[PDB]
Amino acid sequence: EVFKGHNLPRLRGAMIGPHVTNADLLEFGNVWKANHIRWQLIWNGFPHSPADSATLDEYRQWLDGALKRLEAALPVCREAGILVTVDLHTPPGGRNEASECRIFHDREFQKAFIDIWEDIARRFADSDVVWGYDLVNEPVEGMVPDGLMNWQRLAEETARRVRAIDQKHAIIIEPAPWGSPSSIALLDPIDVPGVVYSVHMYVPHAFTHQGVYDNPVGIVYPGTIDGKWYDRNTLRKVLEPVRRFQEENGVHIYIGEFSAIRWAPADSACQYLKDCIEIFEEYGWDWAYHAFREWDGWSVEHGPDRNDRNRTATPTDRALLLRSWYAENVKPQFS
Repeated sequence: EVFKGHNLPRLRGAMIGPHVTNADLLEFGNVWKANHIRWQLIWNGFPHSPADSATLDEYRQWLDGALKRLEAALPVCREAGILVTVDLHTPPGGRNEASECRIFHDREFQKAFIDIWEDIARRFADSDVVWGYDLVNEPVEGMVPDGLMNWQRLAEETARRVRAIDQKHAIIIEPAPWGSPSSIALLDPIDVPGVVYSVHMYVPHAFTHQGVYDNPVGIVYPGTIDGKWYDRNTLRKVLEPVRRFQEENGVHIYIGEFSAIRWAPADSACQYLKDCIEIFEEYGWDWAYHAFREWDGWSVEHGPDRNDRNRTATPTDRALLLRSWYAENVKPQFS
């Protein structure tokens, strides 16, 4: 009775990078047994991008090329037995210095967001490979000027417009700010059919992003982190608002991203991923691991040493964990 927008027991897969090859996709679906990818429409980087200073014309040209490749990859995903999340990872206008989206600050970019989503929905309305439309990656509002919509309202309006065009696909809404688990309590369920809610799981940052940016390394999990005990029970507490939202509203949950950096000490990253997945599975949440063949920091084909960028000779524990879960997947059946 709860809307998922697919007829499988569960979607389990990964984020891919924008330069993913057809061979990569076929391997991931047919050999790794993933039944799902999140396709990031990303302009170089996140949270900072050339989009941040690009004109709307420049942005639309970039996005046109990104969509062209997505469109060409869908037949490959069909052959690989993969359903696709279309993620607008870099929205029109990009973000200011504080990583706040211009779609909340500028009338032109706010209007463009809606217009662009109408075009994407029109393009993919009939696709049986597309599962859902993740309207914007990790929205961050900052101050919203009088006369512009905040995320609650913009998500509602954009979802209405997409649903007018597309009678089949899930509309995937992440809470603001940051698509964080804690942010889901700030979102009211939107009054549009066929909506799925999504968060990203990287809590605690000090652990999952150790040795990224200027975060120190050597942070063990389980263990004391940010002065607090972290284990599977702590992760359950982090995700409790999401579980509450799911149960109280009778809605489906999708984890669009989760990870731990590969060079976390010992088996820390593997245990974090295991604990995350176990919780997601208990609650019946679909999920995408971040990421398959993207930045090697998040790669399960790369090893424990931050200074070694080479693939490992033999499977990592993280790769074996993911494949043990993908082995439970049912493949989509296409006409």
